[PDB]
Amino acid sequence: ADAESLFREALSNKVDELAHFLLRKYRAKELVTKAEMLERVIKNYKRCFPVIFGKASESLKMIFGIDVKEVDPTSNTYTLVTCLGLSYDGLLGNNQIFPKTGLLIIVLGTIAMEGDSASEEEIWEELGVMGVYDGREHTVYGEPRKLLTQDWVQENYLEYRQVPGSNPARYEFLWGPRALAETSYVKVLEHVVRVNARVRIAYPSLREAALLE
Amino acid sequence: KSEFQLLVDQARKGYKKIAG
Repeated sequence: ADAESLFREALSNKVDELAHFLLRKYRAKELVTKAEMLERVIKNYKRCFPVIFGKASESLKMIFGIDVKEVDPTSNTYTLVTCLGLSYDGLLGNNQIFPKTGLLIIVLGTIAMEGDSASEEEIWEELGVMGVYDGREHTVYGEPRKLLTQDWVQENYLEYRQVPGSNPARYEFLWGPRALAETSYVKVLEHVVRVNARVRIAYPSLREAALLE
Repeated sequence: KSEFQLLVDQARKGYKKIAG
């Protein structure tokens, strides 16, 4: 209804649009330049690039675990790589759209925050805050139980065992050998602290966007 | 509001719970 409201929605839609554009660039295993984004995604909002690209970069990092890192400063060329140097992204078999690295990092970070292991109850507690629920197929992440107890176990990122001496049965999660080799408790906890402490980028109003121009 | 916006806000909440 309002002009400033339709402008914020236009910028918010570009973040969505640029985020999916960068995701397509990652799956295609290609580089991306600033000029490519200015021409193919935000042609009519070029001077808002820092805000749009910043919001889209952070969303790829938090949701899918992809880093958008500048390769060459003078060329404004960026590469798309998994966070924390993990060699897994879940783009395999029939899952060829959405990387699962982001959720794995959130699970790995939940376990490291708890110490040597996290029980099943508090893994489901943490996931429930993101709308992820046992036995329910999330639109992006998929079904989590299979991800936790089959995929990531067989990939050796996680261990899923019963608590020693339980009555009745009780399960917990641990870092598998691959997680310990590719990253560490310290690097993952630091990543969580950096993500959570990043100052949010504000959408510029029409007036502030006019000062940019 | 948007489906993508909610996905960002929910991931944000996941990182806040771990950090706490």
